[PDB]
Amino acid sequence: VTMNEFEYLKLLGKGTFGKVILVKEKATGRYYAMKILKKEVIVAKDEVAHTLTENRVLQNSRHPFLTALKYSFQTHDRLCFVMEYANGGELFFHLSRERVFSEDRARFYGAEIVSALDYLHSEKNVVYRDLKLENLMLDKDGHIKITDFGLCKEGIKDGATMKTFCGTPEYLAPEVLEDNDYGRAVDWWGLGVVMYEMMCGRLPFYNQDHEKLFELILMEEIRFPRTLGPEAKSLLSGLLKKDPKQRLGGGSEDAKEIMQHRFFAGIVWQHVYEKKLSPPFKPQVTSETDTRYFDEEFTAQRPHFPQFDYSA
Amino acid sequence: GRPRTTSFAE
Ligand SMILES: CCc1c[nH]c2ncnc(N3CC[C@](N)(CNC(=O)c4ccc(F)cc4F)C3)c12
Ligand SMILES: [Mn+2]
Repeated sequence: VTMNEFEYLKLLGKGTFGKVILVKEKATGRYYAMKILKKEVIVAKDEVAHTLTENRVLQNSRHPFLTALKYSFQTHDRLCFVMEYANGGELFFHLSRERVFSEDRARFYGAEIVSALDYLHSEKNVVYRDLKLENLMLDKDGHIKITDFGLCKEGIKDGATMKTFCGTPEYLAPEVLEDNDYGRAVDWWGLGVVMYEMMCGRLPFYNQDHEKLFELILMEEIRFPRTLGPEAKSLLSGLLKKDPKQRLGGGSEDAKEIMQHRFFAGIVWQHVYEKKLSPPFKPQVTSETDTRYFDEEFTAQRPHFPQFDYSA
Repeated sequence: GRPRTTSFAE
């Protein structure tokens, strides 16, 4: 497998380190998303260890709501990940248009996200660290796919701690902003911010300027719009506790504490995993090359890496 | 709708 094994069809995203393209594999007629990074750029921007981390996490993980990796391969100038294509686009795309999701619909995505993160933490010893609307896509049937594993921490067993200042500023957990060592409960802060955006239509702490935004995160309690039901409020309150020791999910039971919360009383977690629950929204695509759920700005448009290469 | 955010690592 090389660049010649594929046809390049549409640009889906492009973000400094490289690009994402909808491709078709010549041998099979199957469509994939190809993340194509320039080696030069990755090396120059210091993105090498993040690339290997994403490569290991993707190779090691198999879960219905995590993007599956088919191939990794390199050229002289490129590193390429060929991944399952999520034809439904980013949650960021949908919520930008719809403003808010109903509690039921936010619940469905929350449960799938919880199922994936419980898997990462408990089976794989990985903390994801960058949960956000942009890294949450919908597949052709309407199920969540988590994308973009470059910021993961690996080898994190139970409550063990980490130190890297990383993530996305609007989603950073207070213990991270405190410059404290922190554990996998940061993932449940991220879930809380995502759940908050879905049900409330805005970030719970907001300033365009990252540093003013950091002051709100550390100081202010979240506001609760009067339309939020009591189980929703309790869940958001719990996941956005600023002390991770008091956070929902912040103890030894990790995701099992969130799964038991009354906001999720309707949900049968084994059926979430088995994909037996009807998605609230099915992407209405005509074709497979139909990129209606991707932004028009896009779709209209040197070392050897030892043992990078992979096939599933 | 908020602007797209950017991931980072220090
Ligand atoms: C690459 C993640 C991915 C797996 N499966 C996909 N199916 C469709 N689109 C995907 N996209 C489109 C844009 C994306 N939603 C977010 N990531 C990026 O935009 C991105 C990240 C790093 C980079 F170098 C360039 C980028 F465009 C990924 C996927
Ligand atoms: Mn920003």
